[PDB]
Amino acid sequence: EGKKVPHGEVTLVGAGRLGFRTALNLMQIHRGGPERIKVIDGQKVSADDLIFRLMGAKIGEYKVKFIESLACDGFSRTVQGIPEYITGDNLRLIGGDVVCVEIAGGDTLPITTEIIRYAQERGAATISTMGVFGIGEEDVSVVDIDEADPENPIAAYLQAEGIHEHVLVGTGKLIRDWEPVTPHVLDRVSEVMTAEILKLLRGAQ
Ligand SMILES: Cc1c(O)nc(CC(=O)O)c(C)c1OP(=O)(O)OC[C@H]1O[C@@H](n2cnc3c(=O)[nH]c(N)nc32)[C@H](O)[C@@H]1O
Ligand SMILES: Nc1ncnc2c1ncn2[C@@H]1O[C@H](COP(=O)(O)OP(=O)(O)OP(=O)(O)O)[C@@H](O)[C@H]1O
Repeated sequence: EGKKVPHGEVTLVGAGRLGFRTALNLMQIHRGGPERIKVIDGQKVSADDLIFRLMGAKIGEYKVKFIESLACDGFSRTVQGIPEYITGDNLRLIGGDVVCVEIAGGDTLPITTEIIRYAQERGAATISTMGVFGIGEEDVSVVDIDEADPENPIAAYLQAEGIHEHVLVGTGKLIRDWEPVTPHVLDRVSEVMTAEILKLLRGAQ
């Protein structure tokens, strides 16, 4: 009878083991979700990326090309991938209604900060992680930036950098802690990550 639509553009900066799952969740959403999905990440599928290889990605393929490839010629929503790391130099790649940061490799916070500022300057809501380490059970929680635990390293850095109205998700277990990165945890983070993206997407109206 009365039929509803995808709206908005969502950028996912980072498309590794968590970013990929967020992409998958979003691509499967029906009667809503974003109309446009942008995935940005500079890295290739290697042997260790089982989650990609089980879906049939080849070693050597950029993660964002594999993901783009799943939106085959008849697919109704747009997925475009960009196989580049975000730097101070290519912030022109950051725009949309929601921007979601799920990156890892060294210290990611400076470039993240630059991402959240540039994106909120172009009126996008912003979201990212605060620790996705865990062995399986630990809780999945959500918080705004200015209510975040100040001992939490991410929240600390972003609050000191003067960031406001920024949504964070995580177990709160970190690089520092003993816990590794487990798939059930990345699934639950991803499920929650997606839901918070959707709230913020509705906010674009
Ligand atoms: C570090 C990390 C990872 O290995 N995997 C994933 C998922 C994936 O594979 O896609 C994410 C999201 C991730 O990032 P996380 O949310 O855990 O936090 C990243 C940032 O958070 C900071 N951070 C978090 N915990 C610590 C810590 O315990 N010590 C320090 N020095 N920095 C920390 C780091 O500087 C880093 O830039
Ligand atoms: N500056 C950046 N911009 C966009 N994506 C990034 C950036 N830095 C890291 N990433 C991506 O975030 C993802 C992190 O997830 P995961 O930990 O599974 O991957 P990774 O193999 O650790 O990658 P890396 O070797 O870059 O740390 C990676 O695919 C990585 O390419």
